[PDB]
Amino acid sequence: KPWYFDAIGLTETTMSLTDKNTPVVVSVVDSGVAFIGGLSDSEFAKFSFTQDGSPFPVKKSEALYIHGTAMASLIASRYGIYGVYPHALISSRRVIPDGVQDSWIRAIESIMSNVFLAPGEEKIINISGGQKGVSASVWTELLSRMGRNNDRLIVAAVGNDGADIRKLSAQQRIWPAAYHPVSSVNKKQDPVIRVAALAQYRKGETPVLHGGGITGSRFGNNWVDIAAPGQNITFLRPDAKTGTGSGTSEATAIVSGVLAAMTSCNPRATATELKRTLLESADKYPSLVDKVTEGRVLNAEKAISMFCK
Repeated sequence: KPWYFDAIGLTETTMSLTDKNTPVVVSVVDSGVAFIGGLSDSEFAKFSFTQDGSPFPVKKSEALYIHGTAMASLIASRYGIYGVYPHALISSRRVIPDGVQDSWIRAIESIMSNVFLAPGEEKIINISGGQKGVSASVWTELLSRMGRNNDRLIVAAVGNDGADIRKLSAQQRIWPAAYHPVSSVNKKQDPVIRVAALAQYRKGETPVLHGGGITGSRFGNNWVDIAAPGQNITFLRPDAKTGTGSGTSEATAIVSGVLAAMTSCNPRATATELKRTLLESADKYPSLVDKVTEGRVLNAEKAISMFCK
């Protein structure tokens, strides 16, 4: 399939361990999703948190026209693009462009208050981007509460431009990745998984973070939980053709697909257990410790095997 399948151990036997009979819906909190091509049969729901009231992506910007569809395709596309977990469905929550204020937060609050979601429906929440220029008070209240609930996970891109997150000011850091709990309890229940982007590699090769002043991965020990494939990534566009991108948006989508695959095996598992198994099962590279907490690199074979076994 794409290069990153073999690189992360997303093999046939790995996928055989998942339960396709258990519905898993990944939340895509983004610019809206076009359920076309390989995503034709992927829709669970779609929501608007934008000022136009529309759940569909708009042409205001080319990047924003395509972005939600791209991410959804990386998680779940059934043909054309090879989704990480093609059995998954997608719940699109459009928050950009022209979001209502705190649209990102409204999107998440909407999940959190919905008791009619079955276990495995919007348990894994993909945020391939987020809010900067953040009184991170509304975010911090919401995330610590979700942490206490111990039911859902937010997979959050650390952002692009290659900056060291430790040296950025609060206004430049991307939320919810910028959530930085300091109490023992809030760290232990932290529901955010912060994802950095790796350059192309083959299994056996030592990964490095994708670099560059434009699409290069942001980085920093204690501000990044895991790194995942994030270079030379092919994705779906709303007009049904493909594009190729690099960065943390793509890397985040891939991690969400792996978590989706795991959840199929026990959708009633705690957020803490899912997060722990993902992180514990990650390959640890001493060369990456400055860039990523414990030098963690996504290993889907081990994550899925451990959780599903």
